[PDB]
Amino acid sequence: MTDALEQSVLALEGTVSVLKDSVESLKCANEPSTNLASTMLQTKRVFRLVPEYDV
Amino acid sequence: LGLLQYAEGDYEIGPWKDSKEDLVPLPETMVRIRVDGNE
Repeated sequence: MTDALEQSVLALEGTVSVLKDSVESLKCANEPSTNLASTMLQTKRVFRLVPEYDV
Repeated sequence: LGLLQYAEGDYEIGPWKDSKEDLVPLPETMVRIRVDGNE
């Protein structure tokens, strides 16, 4: 009974802690790559090329 | 597609010309169509 609730609390605490660590790692990894993607890998396809043959 | 336009004889421009302006071969000329949704 009550011991089982304690086991549930402990397991859930473990899940919360590992998710905390995972989220921190994800943010730390993403932020530099986030900058990389955001600043100067952005492009715009203004045109598309077409042979004069079909026109 | 320009590879089909010019027969084998047209490639002989410059020094390769068979000496017993000439519209030297170029790839099929492209028109650039705007696609960004503006004019």
